[PDB]
Amino acid sequence: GSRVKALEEKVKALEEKVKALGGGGRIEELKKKYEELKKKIEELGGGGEVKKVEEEVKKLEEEIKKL
Repeated sequence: GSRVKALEEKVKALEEKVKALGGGGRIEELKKKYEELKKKIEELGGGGEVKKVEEEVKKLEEEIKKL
């Protein structure tokens, strides 16, 4: 998993930015969704699904901008 594992590394790095953006009912809920993201990459065995994971996380940060 030289490509899948790396994917997991980028997702967590973003996680730190979420907790640093604020701290409340909106901020706390946003990060919870992020946890789900980490679990999926772990399940990723090897294929063209890694691309789908990168797109989903992109949405999470987008919400951060709205707030």
